[PDB]
Amino acid sequence: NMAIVDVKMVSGFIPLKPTVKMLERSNHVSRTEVSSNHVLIYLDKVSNQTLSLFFTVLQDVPVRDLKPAIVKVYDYYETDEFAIAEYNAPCS
Ligand SMILES: *[C@@H]1O[C@H](CO)[C@@H](O)[C@H](O)[C@H]1NC(C)=O
Repeated sequence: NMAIVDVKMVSGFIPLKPTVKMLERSNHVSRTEVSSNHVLIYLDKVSNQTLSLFFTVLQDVPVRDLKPAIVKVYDYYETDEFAIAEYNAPCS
């Protein structure tokens, strides 16, 4: 019935408050938070129709080459059934 989404960041960059704040105030979002660059968006309930999420991540450390970070999505009840999906940076 319920679910949670994790997002590990590449090298070292975080987002701003008017983009993190704007996520909790939308359909299916319980809490938006970041635990040591793991940008977790706490989803409310699971649904068949597609739901899109978005925000701006500001580049701090410009020492870059080619590393795509991970995305996780496991339900709040049974954490064994999830789906991985690595995303690459816009420059890499
Ligand atoms: C989701 O999909 C199933 C069929 O795949 C459907 O029976 C159901 O009504 C849909 N919605 C919910 C809330 O389960």
